[PDB]
Amino acid sequence: LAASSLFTWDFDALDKSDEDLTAVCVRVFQELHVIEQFNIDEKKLRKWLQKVRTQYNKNPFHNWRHAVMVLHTTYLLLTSVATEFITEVELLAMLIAALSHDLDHNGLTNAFHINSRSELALVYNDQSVLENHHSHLAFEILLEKGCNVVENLDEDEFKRLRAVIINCILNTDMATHHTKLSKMEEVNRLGGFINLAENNDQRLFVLAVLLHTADLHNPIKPFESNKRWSARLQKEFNNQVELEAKMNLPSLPFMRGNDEESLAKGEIGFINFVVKPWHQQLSQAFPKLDFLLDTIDANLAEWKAIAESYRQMH
Ligand SMILES: [Mg+2]
Ligand SMILES: [Zn+2]
Repeated sequence: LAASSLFTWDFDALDKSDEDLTAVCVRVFQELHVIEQFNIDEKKLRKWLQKVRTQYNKNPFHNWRHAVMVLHTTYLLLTSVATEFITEVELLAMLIAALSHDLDHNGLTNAFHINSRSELALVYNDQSVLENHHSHLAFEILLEKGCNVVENLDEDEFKRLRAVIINCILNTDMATHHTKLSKMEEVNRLGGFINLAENNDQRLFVLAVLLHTADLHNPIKPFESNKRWSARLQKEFNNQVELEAKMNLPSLPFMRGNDEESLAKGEIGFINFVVKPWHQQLSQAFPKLDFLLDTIDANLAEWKAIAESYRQMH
């Protein structure tokens, strides 16, 4: 399949088999030339892709297909916006970070770990509990001898690659969303990003911004994809509500809704207060991405129509 046919904005891993998903991940490494750049052993790349997939759990949303969605979307974002400042090391780092960013997720939020006083919350002092666990596991898999995709990087390259993987995964925590939004507003106020290839700190910030954008792939896909994934996330929220009840823990109110009306109500709130203001800042810094505002508006209108037919049939 041609690259411009596989690498489009309508891709959804939901409709693919495990065999095809492994193939899609390989193609992403092929097209970005990171294999020949760092002499990646394809036996270790295939073993790493296998251990990452099996290290994901079978949740409705936070599963291996979500990780492939994030990688594929990250491929599109970097290809469209970052090809003229991202380094070869950072490009490989973003591939490992996208695929590993939700390793061992169990469908439970950080708040669950903090409220339940879980082992993970104790180890990580309630700070970005899930994301710290994902990143830690990412290197435990990556640094097994038979999976060392980055075995040929020298000392300084691996230090940069590791710092990029850590920072990007940690910044998928929604608790740092508004931190990155405020920095993004300040960047757009003085004209946008300049000399990104000279500024390793701000370029790393851009990468974190892009991985976070790719993580929120539901409102920027066709509405059929948006609906299926959002409903799978809603199932995780309702599942956590049930578990929190059995444990006699407090539950957040928006996780209790379990029908189509409350699903549309919630996604309209998520788009209007998280995704759309985010992509309005992203589009200013990167005008090549403002076509996603049209996808977000299209899905928003489609969600508003559903919530309208429920207002009517009172
Ligand atoms: Mg996550
Ligand atoms: Zn994620």
